[PDB]
Amino acid sequence: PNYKLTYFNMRGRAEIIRYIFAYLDIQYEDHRIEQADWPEIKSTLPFGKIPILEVDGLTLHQSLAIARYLTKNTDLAGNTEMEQCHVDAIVDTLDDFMSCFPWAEKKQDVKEQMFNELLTYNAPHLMQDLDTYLGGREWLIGMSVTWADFYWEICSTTLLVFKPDLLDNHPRLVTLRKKVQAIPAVANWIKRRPQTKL
Amino acid sequence: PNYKLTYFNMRGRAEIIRYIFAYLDIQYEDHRIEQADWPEIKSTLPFGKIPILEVDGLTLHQSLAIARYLTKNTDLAGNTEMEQCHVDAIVDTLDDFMSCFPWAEKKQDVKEQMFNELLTYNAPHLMQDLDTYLGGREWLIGMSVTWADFYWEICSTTLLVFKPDLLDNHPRLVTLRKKVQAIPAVANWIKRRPQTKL
Ligand SMILES: N[C@@H](CCC(=O)N[C@@H](CS)C(=O)NCC(=O)O)C(=O)O
Ligand SMILES: N[C@@H](CCC(=O)N[C@@H](CS)C(=O)NCC(=O)O)C(=O)O
Ligand SMILES: [Ca+2]
Repeated sequence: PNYKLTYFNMRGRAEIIRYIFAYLDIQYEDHRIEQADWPEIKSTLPFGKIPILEVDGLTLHQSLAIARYLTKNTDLAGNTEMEQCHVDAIVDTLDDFMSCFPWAEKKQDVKEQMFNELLTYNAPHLMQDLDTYLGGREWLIGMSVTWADFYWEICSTTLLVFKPDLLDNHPRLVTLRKKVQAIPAVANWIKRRPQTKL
Repeated sequence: PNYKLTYFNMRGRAEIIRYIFAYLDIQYEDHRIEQADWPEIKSTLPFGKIPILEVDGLTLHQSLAIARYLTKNTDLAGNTEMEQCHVDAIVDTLDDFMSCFPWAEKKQDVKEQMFNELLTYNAPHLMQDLDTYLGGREWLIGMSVTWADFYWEICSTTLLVFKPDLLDNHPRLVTLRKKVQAIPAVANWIKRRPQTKL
């Protein structure tokens, strides 16, 4: 299918889709817009947010809805309906946390206050729950990689930008990150993707 | 299978699951805990959050992941892969807005203020996008009801508590609510469920 992904020039919420495309070896147009041209584009979107994915002329929105759409019927979805639920739940737990950060907050003091609060108090709790959830298993769900593992690596990458010691008490969570980055298709994407802070 | 839903005594984030069980005529244990129970209950949750749904001894978490699990292979899921994605997208768009509210804010003054600002300055834009999206169609996605419709009725019910005139400019969104509330199984649940503010 003819795929065109539109988002800002950063990993952000579109990265999970980019990882899926890479892993599945699916060609697509990685359209990155400049803030200057956002106002215009925004007015043409049903819900005015990005990323959006155009599939054979049909527009889809919501990054995780799109990610699920692309992984259905693939080895990244989960081996059973229950496991598929586990995958969706891990992704939503991660999304919930990342969404707690005031990324668009212009008030620097208010922004820095919340970032520090989330990173200092909340993050450690989440890392502990994830570590316990993972246990000694290779991947978060089942016996093989799922897009939930992808999302973990993606979300943790951004968290580490602000809190480098985030995983110092969780070697198992570090190893999971490396296991994902070691996947040939993923490693290739990470090596060629635009280098952006977020 | 045996089902046990655990949540507080309120509609909140568990209601979408309760609607699905009602619609599908599936028996389940609707376990409602008291605040005093929280410390003990929380110790058993994978990520310290509710609702959770126990299925034959195994725990599922994240309300929407659970809702998606319960509707798979049912008439509430969406008729095509594309429509299933639209259902997911609308649900996430609604969930995104609901999550903007400071439900746990201790200071009532600041909480009330933020609520009023969100319902006055932001809600209108979302209401218009949803109305435009629905157009003159009977349901949000496809030609029959989906859980996205259930989620609309559920979220709007709570929003209307704080902003009674929320839908005065959108009669079509009110009609959608009524149609969902008119579904026999749903109507019966709405009439018998514990009456709570949220
Ligand atoms: N939960 C949505 C988030 C949509 C969202 O807020 N996107 C941001 C970019 S990270 C954007 O569109 N912001 C520009 C704006 O709101 O005008 C998703 O996962 O796609
Ligand atoms: N996005 C999650 C949210 C889970 C959530 O935050 N649940 C709240 C109750 S509405 C809770 O467990 N809060 C306890 C806490 O924040 O410690 C869902 O839909 O299940
Ligand atoms: Ca979400």
